[PDB]
Amino acid sequence: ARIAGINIPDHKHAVIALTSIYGVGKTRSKAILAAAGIAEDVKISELSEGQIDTLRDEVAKFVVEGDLRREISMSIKRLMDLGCYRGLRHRRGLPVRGQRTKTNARTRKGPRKP
Amino acid sequence: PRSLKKGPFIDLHLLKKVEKAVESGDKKPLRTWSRRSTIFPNMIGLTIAVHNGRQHVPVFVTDEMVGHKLGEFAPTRTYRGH
Amino acid sequence: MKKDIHPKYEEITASCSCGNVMKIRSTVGHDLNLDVCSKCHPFFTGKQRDVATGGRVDRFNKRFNI
Amino acid sequence: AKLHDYYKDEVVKKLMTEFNYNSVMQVPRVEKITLNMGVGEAIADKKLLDNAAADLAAISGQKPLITKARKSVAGFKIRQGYPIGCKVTLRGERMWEFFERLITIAVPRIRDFRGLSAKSFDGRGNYSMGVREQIIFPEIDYDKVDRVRGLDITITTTAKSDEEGRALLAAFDFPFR
Amino acid sequence: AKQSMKAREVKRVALADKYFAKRAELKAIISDVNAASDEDRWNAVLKLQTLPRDSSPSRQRNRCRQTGRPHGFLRKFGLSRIKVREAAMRGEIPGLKKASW
RNA sequence: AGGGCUACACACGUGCUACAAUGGCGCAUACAAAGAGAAGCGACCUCGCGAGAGCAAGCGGACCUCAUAAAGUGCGUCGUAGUCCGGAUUGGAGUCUGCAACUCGACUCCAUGAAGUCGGAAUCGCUAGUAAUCGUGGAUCAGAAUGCCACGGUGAAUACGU
Ligand SMILES: [Mg+2]
Ligand SMILES: [Mg+2]
Ligand SMILES: [Mg+2]
Ligand SMILES: [Mg+2]
Ligand SMILES: [Mg+2]
Ligand SMILES: [Mg+2]
Ligand SMILES: [Mg+2]
Ligand SMILES: [Mg+2]
Ligand SMILES: [Mg+2]
Ligand SMILES: [Mg+2]
Ligand SMILES: [Zn+2]
Repeated sequence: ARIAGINIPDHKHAVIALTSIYGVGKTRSKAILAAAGIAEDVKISELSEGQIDTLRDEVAKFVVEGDLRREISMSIKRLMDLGCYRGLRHRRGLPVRGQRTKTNARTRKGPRKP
Repeated sequence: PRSLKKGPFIDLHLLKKVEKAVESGDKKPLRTWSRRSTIFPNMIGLTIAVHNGRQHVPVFVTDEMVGHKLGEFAPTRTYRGH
Repeated sequence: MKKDIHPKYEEITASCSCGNVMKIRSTVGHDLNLDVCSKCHPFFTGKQRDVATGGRVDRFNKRFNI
Repeated sequence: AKLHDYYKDEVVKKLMTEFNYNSVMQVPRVEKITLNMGVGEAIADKKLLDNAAADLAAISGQKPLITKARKSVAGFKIRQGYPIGCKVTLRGERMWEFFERLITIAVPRIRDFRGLSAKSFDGRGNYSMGVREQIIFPEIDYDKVDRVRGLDITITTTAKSDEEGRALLAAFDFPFR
Repeated sequence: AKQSMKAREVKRVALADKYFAKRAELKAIISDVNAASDEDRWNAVLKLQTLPRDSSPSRQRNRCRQTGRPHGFLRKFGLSRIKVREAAMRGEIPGLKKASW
């Protein structure tokens, strides 16, 4: 219950707990538990330390919180040093992939100012 | 994005200009209108000026901007603020 | 030097992508694996006489159809 | 140590043959390297100074001297005695270690690096560079940096004039665009 | 339709059906994995792109054959909604009637 | 030729998606109708987690294809949580159309997992196969719908009265 540097909760099923890892959603969790051979109906409570350790090194076979943060933040910073369209949107705080900003841009602009 | 089975894209006129520029071009920027051409590693070191709609904004090509096209670096909608 | 006020300053190995590995007593916390260095930089030794292992190859050179 | 040995043998020999000196000490030595962070936003967030101090501590393994306001400047809204900066001086083995770290790691990692400015001497041979991104230093993790601040760096040299200082630095293979 | 747009569509039909059988074989050359990507595909891309843009069938707007109206077109009747309603209600279109089900 | 109609401190209209358990998720299995097809629908088989790709028969169509309907029913899990609800943002890697998908298409895979806890004044639809919901087809269409026009599956409540 100490994978990747977080304190992943017990009493939750196998997949439902590994979702908390920043970089492991439902599918990658199912892939980890598949490579580890553990059934998906069992909790994270009654798993022994060695099983937790092989889960740890399988998570380490994938990207983890700190590393993922590093590549995505360097991708955003590469956008902003290019001074490209995506850089201007990320800087200015506007939609990047081309959505409409006249209306329905709240999730990338914050709540309404005036 | 463009499929891999068709490869990248570059206009032929611009392509000819880019080899002429990287073989004997040291005089003036390259005034092009093809915003749709993906940057190649051949053009590295050029100061091509791509058409943003009314003029041509120069952009010095850097080796860390690879899978982007010339229209990502030309702004099309000027907006100071409200 | 003083005591119990400065950080940890152990001996660290730094390995770049071109095979240049440097022993340096530094303050990082763990091993380092960097990419560029003096030996593998364009300006330092030949602007068009260096190779890279980044945006010019991985993302692009694998996919080109020229 | 290693770069100090490289100095003691190769740089001293090449300077000896190039400058035709009568004394070994007549070649430029190096006094120190002062890493400076003129924070200047401490007036709003006092904590931003402690983060800069932690950042200098990260870059070089020394606690920083919290530098004080030299005099009161109403334009910048600073009084006498308000802590608006932090610095560290590295001289000796630590100077050489950090110096190697910089020249071999950080100077290539500069953003759009087109060489180093060849006019940064006071007029007697003391070099002074300003980096615009702290990220070039390897020590940085980038996972605990609120703001990507920059810093300057002064290589204090015992050179007599700008030519001798440039000669000493160029011997260490600086880009010098 | 300003008469100019009609003439444009005429020249587009002409260049499309004349430069046809060339754009199509270039597309076939691009689409097939078996042909070498290295040189044949890249040169086929270049030859395809240097072919005049008007010769593509993706520039057909399918205007009305009489009044050139770009919008409201129907492929079945070949006419704008207005001309469809007038000619269909007068009775020159066979088997057509006001439906009610 | 490029750009803009997609611009964004904002406000309004019309929709979609939710706030959850009458639900989400995996597995098993049912029941439609109406349409569209040849510079088109495109079996099968194989490859790829998937979008889709190669090969390619049949069909000018009560014959072939689109096309496996879904909600439902059974089995488990979640246990009232901002959560296994939500999928908005954002990064990376792609597929397809098209010369070309950056401004400015749609999907797919991985990760990121916000606001949102049933909504004030006010205001809209509906008297029955209707409202409410579930899914499918068309036109436009090179590609690009949550819109429009059609088709079926479950299927209410209430109408004292003016
Ligand atoms: Mg997760
Ligand atoms: Mg069209
Ligand atoms: Mg017309
Ligand atoms: Mg609009
Ligand atoms: Mg939904
Ligand atoms: Mg039919
Ligand atoms: Mg939340
Ligand atoms: Mg969420
Ligand atoms: Mg009625
Ligand atoms: Mg009743
Ligand atoms: Zn190297």
